[PDB]
Amino acid sequence: EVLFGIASHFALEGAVTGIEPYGDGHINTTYLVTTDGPRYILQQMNTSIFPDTVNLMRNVELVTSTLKAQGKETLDIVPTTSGATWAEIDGGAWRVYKFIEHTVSYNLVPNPDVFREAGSAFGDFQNFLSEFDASQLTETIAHFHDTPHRFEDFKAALAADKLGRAAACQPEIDFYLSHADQYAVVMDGLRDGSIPLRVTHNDTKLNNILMDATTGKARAIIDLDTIMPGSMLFDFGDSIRFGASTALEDEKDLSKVHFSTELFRAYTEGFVGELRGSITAREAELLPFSGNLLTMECGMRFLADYLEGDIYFATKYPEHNLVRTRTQIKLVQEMEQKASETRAIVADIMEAAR
Repeated sequence: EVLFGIASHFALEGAVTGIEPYGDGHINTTYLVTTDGPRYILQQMNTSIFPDTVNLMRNVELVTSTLKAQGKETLDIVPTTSGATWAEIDGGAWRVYKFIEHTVSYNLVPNPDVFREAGSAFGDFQNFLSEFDASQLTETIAHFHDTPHRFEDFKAALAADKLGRAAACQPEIDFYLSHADQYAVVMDGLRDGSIPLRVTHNDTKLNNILMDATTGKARAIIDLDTIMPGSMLFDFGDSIRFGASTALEDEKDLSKVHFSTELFRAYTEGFVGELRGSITAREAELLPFSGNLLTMECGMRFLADYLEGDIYFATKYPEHNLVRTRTQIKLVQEMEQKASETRAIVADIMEAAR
């Protein structure tokens, strides 16, 4: 009823004939708009998590404009009748994207072939943003993949030990404390130039990768809300984290959790295969370690939350964040033990892409 009124705020190119809820997404509230013609995505943005709508949308407008300029499929913002990229409607923030037709998306990594395609999709994304000045982008979530900053947060949670949970998870604590010298590797490289500042997506889960409904080839990267400056190692590393595991983040059975070199190679094949002309030598040699770093970063965040009474991630039971942190530890250790195999894989893929 009011959804129709909202829709009237935007310069749609067909008469609206329907509006209903759409998607698996958690953070935004998404609606599908049917018209006598093209279809649209209408979103009410999360203003609690993303209070600075102007900066968020500016980031999106900059990145999507650059991709469109080059003829790349991306989120196409449908302006308001007054020409803005989003509209304020009763304290609520709303925006419209053209509906990307004829796609499918995956929730979990179904096999290596689809993972390789995820890799190519983000390698492509990076390739065509290779000349975009990433420093124009504002840091929508401060210090998001600044691992030394996360570790400080973790040490604060540990020192406070408000629930007295520390006593129950010393080996997990000691794991994070003992890896302290490794957390600053990529931030240091960004600061001293050895690592290129690039666009980072920061939510590289497959449900944000649209692939063609018929060919299964990557079509577009969506959900651009967490676009920020950073290293592409932050995105690659996190994709490895969740995607190259044989199990879920919260798998209780640790014998069921492994770092798969087969998935690592697949993602790397697609990614480097699209990014070979741009990726630096420093970046390439840090590909395997980026997996370590972002898994440790995610792992310490889970443990910090457990120690803080689970105030950041949703939980379903009391030891949930602890079970999550333990999968991340198990994965990092297998990453450390397979460093030989992973360095070889990268070197081989780097020459194959030539």
